[PDB]
This record gives sequence, structure tokens and C-alpha cells, in this order.
Amino acid sequence: GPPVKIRIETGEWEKGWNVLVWGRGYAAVKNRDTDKVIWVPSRKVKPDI
Amino acid sequence: GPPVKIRIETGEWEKGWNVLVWGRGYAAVKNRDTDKVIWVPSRKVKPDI
Amino acid sequence: GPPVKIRIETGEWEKGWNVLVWGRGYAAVKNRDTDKVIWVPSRKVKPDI
Amino acid sequence: GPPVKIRIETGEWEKGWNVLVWGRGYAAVKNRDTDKVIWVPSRKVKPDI
Amino acid sequence: PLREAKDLHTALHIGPRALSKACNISMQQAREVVQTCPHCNSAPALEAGVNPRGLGPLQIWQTDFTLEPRMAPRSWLAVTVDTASSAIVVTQHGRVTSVAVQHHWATAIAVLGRPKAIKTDNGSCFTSKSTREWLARWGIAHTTGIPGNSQGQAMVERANRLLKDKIRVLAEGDGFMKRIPTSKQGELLAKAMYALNHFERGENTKTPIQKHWRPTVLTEGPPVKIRIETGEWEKGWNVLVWGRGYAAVKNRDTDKVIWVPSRKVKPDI
Amino acid sequence: PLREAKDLHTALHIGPRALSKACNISMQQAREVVQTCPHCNSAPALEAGVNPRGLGPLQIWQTDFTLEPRMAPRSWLAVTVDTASSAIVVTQHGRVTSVAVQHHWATAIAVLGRPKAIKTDNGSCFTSKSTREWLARWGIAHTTGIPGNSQGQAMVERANRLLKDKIRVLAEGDGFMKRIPTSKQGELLAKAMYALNHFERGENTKTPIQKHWRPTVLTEGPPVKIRIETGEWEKGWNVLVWGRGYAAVKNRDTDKVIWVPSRKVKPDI
Amino acid sequence: GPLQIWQTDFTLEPRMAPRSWLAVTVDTASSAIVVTQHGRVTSVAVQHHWATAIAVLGRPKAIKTDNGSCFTSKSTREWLARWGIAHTTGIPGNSQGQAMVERANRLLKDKIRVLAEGDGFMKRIPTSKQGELLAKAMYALNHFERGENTKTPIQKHWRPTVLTEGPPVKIRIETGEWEKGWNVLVWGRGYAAVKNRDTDKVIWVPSRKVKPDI
Amino acid sequence: PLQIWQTDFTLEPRMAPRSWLAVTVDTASSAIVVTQHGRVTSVAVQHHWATAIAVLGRPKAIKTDNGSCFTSKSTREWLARWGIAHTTGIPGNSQGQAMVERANRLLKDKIRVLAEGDGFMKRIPTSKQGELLAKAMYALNHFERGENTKTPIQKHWRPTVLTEGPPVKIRIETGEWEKGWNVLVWGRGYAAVKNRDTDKVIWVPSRKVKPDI
DNA sequence: GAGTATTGCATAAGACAACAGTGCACGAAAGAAGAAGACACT
DNA sequence: AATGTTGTCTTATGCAATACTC
DNA sequence: AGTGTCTTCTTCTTTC
DNA sequence: GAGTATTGCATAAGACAACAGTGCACGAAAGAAGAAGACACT
DNA sequence: AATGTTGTCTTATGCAATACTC
DNA sequence: AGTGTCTTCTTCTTTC
Ligand SMILES: [Zn+2]
Ligand SMILES: [Zn+2]
Repeated sequence: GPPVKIRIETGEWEKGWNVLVWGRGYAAVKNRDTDKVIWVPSRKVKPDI
Repeated sequence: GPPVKIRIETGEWEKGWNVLVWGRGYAAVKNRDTDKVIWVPSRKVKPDI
Repeated sequence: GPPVKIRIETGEWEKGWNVLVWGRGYAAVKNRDTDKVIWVPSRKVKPDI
Repeated sequence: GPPVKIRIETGEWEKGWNVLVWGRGYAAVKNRDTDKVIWVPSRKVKPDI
Repeated sequence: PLREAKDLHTALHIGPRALSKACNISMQQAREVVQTCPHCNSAPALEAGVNPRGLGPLQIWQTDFTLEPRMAPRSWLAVTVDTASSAIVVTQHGRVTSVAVQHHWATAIAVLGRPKAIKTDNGSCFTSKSTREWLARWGIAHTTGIPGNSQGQAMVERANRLLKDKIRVLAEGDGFMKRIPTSKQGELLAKAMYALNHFERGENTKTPIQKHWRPTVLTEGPPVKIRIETGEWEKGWNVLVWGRGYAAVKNRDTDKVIWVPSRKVKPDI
Repeated sequence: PLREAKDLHTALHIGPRALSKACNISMQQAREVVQTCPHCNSAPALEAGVNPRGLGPLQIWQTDFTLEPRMAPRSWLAVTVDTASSAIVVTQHGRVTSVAVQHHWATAIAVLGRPKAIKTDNGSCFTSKSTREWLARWGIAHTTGIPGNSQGQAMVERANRLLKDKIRVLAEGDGFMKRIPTSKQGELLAKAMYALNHFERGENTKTPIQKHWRPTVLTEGPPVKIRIETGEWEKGWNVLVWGRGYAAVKNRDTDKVIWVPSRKVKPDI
Repeated sequence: GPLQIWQTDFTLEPRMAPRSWLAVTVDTASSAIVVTQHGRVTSVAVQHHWATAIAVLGRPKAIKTDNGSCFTSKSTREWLARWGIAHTTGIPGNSQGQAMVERANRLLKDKIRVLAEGDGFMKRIPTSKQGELLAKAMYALNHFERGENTKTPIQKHWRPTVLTEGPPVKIRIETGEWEKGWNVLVWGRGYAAVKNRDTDKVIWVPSRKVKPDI
Repeated sequence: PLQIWQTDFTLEPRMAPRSWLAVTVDTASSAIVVTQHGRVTSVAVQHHWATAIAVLGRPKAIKTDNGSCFTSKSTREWLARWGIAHTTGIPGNSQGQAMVERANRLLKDKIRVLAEGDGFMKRIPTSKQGELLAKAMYALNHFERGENTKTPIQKHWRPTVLTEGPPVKIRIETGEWEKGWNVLVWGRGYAAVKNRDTDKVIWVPSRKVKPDI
């Protein structure tokens, strides 16, 4: 999965996440090695590298 | 999806790349054999067929 | 200081007014003899004389 | 003079007082009862009515 | 002079115009050469997401809770909207509990008919099995939004602001700048109800009540092109509703209906 | 008709077009009848302004303090800017006390020339007694800003963000995710100062190390129309400088140069 | 229109829990009913019911006024005059007052007793299901037919319909002349899709190039 | 300028423990920069050089001394990273390097005089030394040394004041580009210009005017 | 009488806030006012 | 499971409709 | 014995 | 043989965002985990 | 006594360079 | 009467 970076409520960009499936404004995000697969709004994902 | 061509450092148009659901600005593309996904800017990639 | 030229119902071009406090949306009507607190829209008014 | 709805630190607009002297983008405002003159940037006042 | 410029950025991270002026290299070459450190390569995309909605007059509802300080001790207000022809229904309880929104919806249904789906917050009172069985027995589908985003219910998080403004004006238009006496709120909320949806709101030329009762729906639409993620605008689609944004597109080949921002729409021919 | 509308509004305050509808009233009459309820309407307010600057260098220095979390032993950074030719100088300290400020205003004067105004905020360190005598010994004027206001020192406030971003991207160049070792906490600010001084910034033409030593001063300006309180634009003024959002106009016959927003200026002929 | 005359009535049977002394109001044209609880027979607790009925139905013109209890106070009279509605205040029972509400009262009593018996509580109902029980009776009696007709009060009072064609539009842009009038469609940015009245052909005329005829 | 930079180390006890001081002077419009470092270290030498560069500019062909903590391969690599000619000349060595010792005594007498002026016969306290050292910088670099009419900072920076803009190519109503005009205030849209000799003013659209050669 | 200035209205075309369960709390430097032990007077 | 929005203001044009101007 | 300023301490206040 | 005809450039507008001494705090409804006491099979 | 601001990204537009074509 | 599940009675968790 393409590595992307996410946005927690304390305005800080976390790395170490990969996407699994997208939709029409929501995405499925999984941690690098501590998988807690969750959903996330579209406007919180930034591509890396 | 369909084959695509991108601009590598020794600029030219080559094959073996599949584009998934696209995205304005930066995109992702995968390999056929190595199945390796990368992020590439918009103007550097062109549909093959 | 310099008075204004305003509408209310028919035309009250007469003097006794000020532009000492001037705004883009209002003009702060204030009579040199009794003062006012209502303010007036600036678009529908004009300079005196 | 014409009063304002001067803003407070957290945020609101209340009928506080009027203005004594003007100039560039700062003004001096009075008080209705205790009568303490306060300097304030122009971008915080608001005309009444 | 290029070899120097390769290491100059690594050493300093100055900028493309400065590199061009200090090494006599073209701007295109400088821009090309300055991509090695993601630190200097922000590359922001941030995506975009918008507009979930329904179509039929009596198929999608939304509901939520608010707190009003000026209101009497029973200071909790439940408000609901129907996101096809915007209509507002509000009641007052004062204690957020499971039994509150089982009488709230009972009152709400009796003026609008039975809806077919509800999407609300994932809070406490909406999750109890007591309410789940009640919903199942009544026979209405139910779903919930993502745990944390407040923008999923914008269609009511915008309406409650207008409701608060109207109620505040009506309150302090009659010499009541404090807690309203307990003998007037019941009569005041009815007048607020009447004033909200019986006349045009803003600029649309139709009363919400009549829009709800006698709506308009059309079949087939004019040709239109949509700029799907494949760069350019495809064909084989028709627009059947389009307002201030949030366009809706129906398939022309076999069948589908989707909701897309009003940016990927051009009136073909 | 012009009847029943007054009490309709004063009982159920609504929109102008809605009031005009169902009463066959013109838009102008609707407007003049709605502009009577002081509870509604009366929206517009607010104005703007600019910060005075200096035509020549060494006139309007500004200073302030900050705090860098990754500067572990002594964060407490101090920064100064020129506001004529945009050059900056920084200093490191471990405790905000009114001996540190006096120490800081000893390298800035050594590096640059001698200023004439050091306008800053009204923090406890600056408005002391030991500082006033020290300042008067050299002979520099002093003034402060409005208490509580933060936009007065906009130049240094903006420069702080650039300084922090540069220091962070330079810190994470060789690999340092935590507090920098004290051995290398030395010759690291020098590189940042060199980069921010002896090179181009953004897209400008000249470095602010020559823009300081050899500035440009004009003697006359082309005719220009300037907005006044009234809609009329007065002509007969001469511009001196014109940046992104400011102008430095001057009278033809009284020489009363004043700074105004850049919106109220147009060329002549 | 089915808005000509309303009727109000005050009803006993405090077998229904405290907040007894119910108030009911029915329309004659479409036979729609609204009922509310009350604390006591007070003039001030009349305008509450009237405002609720107005907000739920519309603005009436003539209201059959019950005579004798509290519908004579100057306060209520001025409240009525404020909105400007015509009260009758005739002789109750024979031709006014209890002229049509008999069947409505009987039906509501039957409904409330049946719903009470269907879920238990032979004796006085617990004072925690008042509104949630009243709403079910409201919905049933106003949505699930009253007699043996296909004329349920909601349908006969609101006349529900479905529309497919919009308002007429004029295309007086060619040389200052328009056709007989065409049909407007989706009003997207820049243009305005228009279909012919007869040939039914879609044209993307510019938005500036269309006007509302008559 | 910035040709023969000279730096050197000198001990001084009338100070903080701080048993060393590093001085640097340019052999053209001589300007002095001194640090206040303690025990001799190559890291301190790098720090001093970085501070001197940041305060003056990027020099070339720097000579300091030979021996001591100056032959470190780490220092060699650090110097080569920027890229500077390095000379291993003998410290002092008379010749054209002696201005370091010439200015050392001047600095010593100046600092002792200014220290003894405000009390403190024997030794200055610790929290009184930064400003004391800073004042010497200004007193030595903003005034004529003892005989010249031009300060070292003037002779190093060549100050001047300008009042006219660069030449700018102007398009006229023939397709070609006219020559011999100067730019002025860059207004909104317009790019007002002046003649070189006839002293005219004229507002011109931006697309009708381009930078000159 | 054709070219011209003014308006006015009529659009229309963008921008523009505010809505989210409730709001505070703590550290530090410098100065200022008031009060208590104390050795004049007493 | 699970995706921003809309009532209020201003500023930007055209052309019919008076008001004129040699 | 009543005071009483001098000095020192003890709080309270204001900005960030 | 002149339209034309697109396409690849070289450039002007035109927004966008964060910068400010530092961040947490509590109330409430419903459910889940776990654990101690109590009467029946053992 | 005492006033917002610039470095980075984005999108809009005129002119040469190889068909072009009848 | 040990335990053993049933009863009950606590102590944490989530979301707003
Ligand atoms: Zn970089
Ligand atoms: Zn009003």
C-alpha cells in the first residue's frame, strides 16, 4: 500500500500508515506494524516521499 | 489500470506502469512484475493507450 | 465639519451635519445643534452642496 | 459622540461607550459611568443601529 | 556551473531563483535539480470530499441535539431536518436520555409521515438496544456517521445556527434579555415554528412546505460532460438536479446515479 | 399595498423579498420598510490600517522574544529586524530578564549601524527602570504599542515563522529528531543567519545585505489619484514607495508624507 | 381551499393521567384533529393550543367559538385581533359548538382506551408515556383512513401531486422576439437548459439569454 | 577585499576563566572580530570561523598558523566542504601578517581602559562581560583608526545612495523596442517610466515594456 | 440630428461568517502598597 | 461502517431612458 | 506611655 | 501560399497559510469487567 | 498614550514550430 | 460445604 500521512486532532502529521480501500470521500487506513484499521475522512491524508 | 508512461530522470516515455484511481496533483502508479507503487507529479505522466 | 446631502422621505438637502466621522457603510449622522445616534447608510447619500 | 459595540477579549459585541478622538487606525473610547479612556485599534469598533 | 549547485542545496536549501542567479543555470534546470529532500519538497495534495445527500422527499432525515443557555431549566433542544425539501422540527426536553428520543421521533413522524432512513451521530442515546429494538419494531433503516467528524451533519449544523438567531431576535425583541419566564416559551416556540417554514427563506422561489408536499422530479436530462479522475471529461451521463454545488449525475449507458461536486460538470453542446 | 407589512415584520421578522411577496410591494419599498427594526439589519462595521515604516535604513528597528522547544538547555530566543531593508539578527538566552535585553542590544548595534527607534511591545522586561537609564545613556528614542494587541509587530511576527521553519529543516538534515547536542548547539544559528541574509528571498531582485548598505531614495513621484473619505479621488499627490499592500504618498505643497493602504491609489493620465 | 372554519372543545376524563382536561380542535373542510394536554381551565392556556394548531395546519379564517368558559377575556380578544381571525361565538350544541366534535371525541376516546389496553396498565396510565402515546393516536387518525373513503384528510387537505415540467420561459433574444414559450430545466452555471413545448428538444441557451415570460 | 583573512589565538587572564581569545582581521580595510571562547579546541576554531563568515562574508585564501589543533582531518574536511584556499603560514612571522599583533595591543589597551573606567580594578564579574566585549567591536569598527578619513566599514562596503532605476526596454507603436529609458515605481498594472535626458514621466502598460539588456 | 453624458435598475457574481457538550487553567519577572519589629521623639 | 453549507452583503456591468451639444 | 518613620517583610497586580 | 491550426513555451494574476508565555480541565449517559457474597449440586 | 504580512503553490493567457492544404 | 454459577455490587471506558 502507498504510504500516506495522517492528521490527528492536535494538528500534527503522523507517518507510518498505508491505505487499503478508498471510496467517494472516505478512506480505509491501517498502521505500518500495529494494524488498527479504521476509516478516515478524505481531507486528512497527505502523500509522502 | 491502462498502461501509462512517465518521465524518469533520463527523460523518455516507457511502459510497464499501471495507474489506479488518479488524483489531482500527485498520483500513484504500480509495476507489473515487481508490483511497486510510487508517487509521481501530474505533468510527468501520460496515458499510453 | 462639512455637512452631508441625504434622503429620508422627500429630500432634506439642508445643512447642520458633519463628515467628521465617516464610514464606508454609514456616515454617523450628528447635528451641530442637537447630535444624532442613528447613523445613515453611505451609499444612498452624497456630499453637501 | 456616536457609541460603538466594542469587542471584548474572548468575543462579543456590547453597547459599551462612544469615541472621543480619532486619527489613523486607532481611536480613544470613553466609558458610560466610570469614564476611563481606552485606546483601541479601529478594526474592533462597530457602529450602532 | 552545475556541480556546485548539486551540493549547494544539500548544504543550505536556499531556493531555485537564488540557485539560478548564483550558478548561471536556467530556471527549468534549477527547478528540475531541486528535488532531493522531502523536507524542502512539501508536495501537498490534501484530496477533497463533499456532499452526501438523498433525493426523494421522504427518504432521508437528520436529527441532533443542542443546548440553549437562555432557555428555561429544560434547556436541551432536539432538532430534525428532511434533506430533500428543507423542513425543520424542534422539541424541548431538558435531559438527554434514551427515552427522550423515542418520544421525540414519535412527535416528529405525526406531521411528516414515515421516513425510510436515518443517519445521525454515534453518541450515547442513539446506540442503546432499547432504541434499537424500538427502531426495528417501527420498521425504519438506520445508520451512523464516522466517529468524530462534525461535518457529516452539516445540513443540520447549519440550520441550528439560523434557528438560534431567529429565537434570539424573537426573545429580545420584546424586552426579555435574560432567562425567559416559564409561561411564554411554549407560545413562543410555536410562532418560531410558523415563521421558519411558511415563507421563502433567502432567495429560492418556493415555500418549503409546498416543496415537500408537491415536489418536482424529472426523467432524462440534457447532455453533459463530467471530469472523472481520468484527467478529462467523459460522456454518457445526464444531470437531473444541480443547485449551488452538489451536482447529481445519472448514467446513460445502463444504470447508476452518483453525487459529485459541481466542478466536474460542463453543459455539453 | 403598503399596509399590514409593518406589523407583519414587527411580529414575525422575515426577509425583504418574502415580505414583498404575498403583498405586491416593490423591492425598494420592502427595503425601506424593513430598515426600521434595529434588532435586525445594521451589519457592516470594521476598518483596517498599516504599520508606519522608514524610508532610510536604521530608523524603525523591531525586537521580540520566542521559545524553541527543541532548544533544550536555553531556548528563549531573541530576534531583531530592520523594517527598512529586511535583515534579521538572533540571540540565545536562558531566562527572560531585563539584563538579557541589554546584552542583546549590544551585538545588533555592533553588526548594523545605530538605530533611532526601537518600538516594541510592553512586556515586563522592556518597561523596567534599569533599561530606561541604559537607553538614555546611548540616546535612542522609545515607544510601545497598544496593550494586548499582537498585530502591531507584524513584521517580526511573520519573520518568526520563516526562522522556525528554516531552523527545523536544517536540524533534520543530518538526522536529529530530539534536542540538539550542546556541542553542536553552537555553529548552527550562524548558518541560518548566513542563509537568510546573503541570498535572495522569494522572488525579489537584491539581497537584504546590499539593500541595506546601498538603498535607493527617490526625489519625486508621478501624479497619482488617492481615495479620500468621499468617493472622489484627489489628485496632486506624489507616491514615494509602493509595495504589495502599502503606499507612502506625499503632498505637493506641504510635505506631509503618510502611509496608506495600497487600495487607495491609481495612476494619473 | 379546505381552510374555512375550525372548531375547539374542552374534554374531561382525567382517567388519562394528570395534565388532564384535554383540548381538541377539528377542521370541518378536511376533518383533521389536534389535541393537547392542559393543567387547568385558564384563559392563558388557550392561545397555546391555538398557536400549536396554527403552526401545524395554517392560518384559519373562521373559528367556531365555544361559549361561556374563558373565551371572553380582553387579553384573548386582543390576542385574536392581533392575527386578525374571525371568531363566531354562536350557540353551542345544536348548530355550533358540539355540532361536529361528537364523533371526533368518541373516536379519540376509543383510540386512547384501545391503545391503553393493548399494552397493559388497566388502571391509571403511568405518567411517563403521555406524548409518546398521544402521537400514535394522532398519526393513526390522520394517516390511516377515517371512514370508508379514498379521501384521507392529509390527501384531501394538501392535494399531493408530482411534477415533471417547470415554469414557462421566453427566449426573446434572437432579434427581440420569442417563440410561443418553452420549458426551463436544470439551471446550471452559465447557461440554462431549455426544452421545446412540442418538439421536445434540449438547447443550452446562455443564462443571460432567457427571461421569465408573463 | 576578503583576500588574506588572518586569525590567531591569544591568552588573557583579566577575563572570565576563559583563558583564550580568537581574533580575526581582514588585510583590506582592516576590521576586527574576536570571540570569547575557553579552552583551545578544533570545534571552537570551526565555531569562530563560522561566526566570522556569517558576520563578514565568504572569504578565500585564509592563512592562520601552522601546528596545534589545525592539522585535524575533520577541520580539513569541514574547510573543503565550503571550499576555501588554505595557507599554512607561520603565525606572526613578521612580513605582512604582523597587523594581528599590531591590533592585539590596541584591543588589549582599549578593553583594559573601558573595564577600569566603570570600576572593577581587579577582575570583572561574570555577568558583565558580553556587553563589555561587544562595545569594543563598535568602538573599533565604526570610527577612524587613528589617521584615516574613512572608516574600515566604509572602505569595506563602499556605501552609496541611489535615486534612479536600471535601464528598461520600452515598446512603442511600431512593434520594435525603443531604447534609453529608466523604470520607476511599479504601480498596479502600469510600470511608469522616465526619460534619460528629457525628464519625462509616462505610465505604460506592463506588457508593453520589458527589461533591458 | 448624430455623438455624448448620466442614471437606475437590473441583474449577476462573488465573498462572507458560524455551526459543532461546557471553559478555562498555570509560571515568571518586575513593581507597588501595606504592615510589623525598631529606636528617634515622646 | 460511511463524504460542508446557506442567508446576507457588497462590487461589476448594459442598456433603456432622460439630458445634452454643437 | 503614644507614636512612626526606617527598614524589612509581606502580600497583591500586570503583562507575556 | 495563405489561411489555419494546433501545441508547446513564457510569462502574469491570485489565493494560501501561520505567526503570536504553555495546555489542558470537567459532567453525563450507557455499557462492560470483574469481583465478592449467596443458595444449590456436590 | 500609538495601525498585517510575505514565501509557495495554483491557474490563465498570448506568440513560435511543425503540419497543412486546397 | 467447595465451588459454582447466580446475584449483586462495584470500578473502568467512550462518546459527546
Ligand atoms: Zn532542500
Ligand atoms: Zn425587525
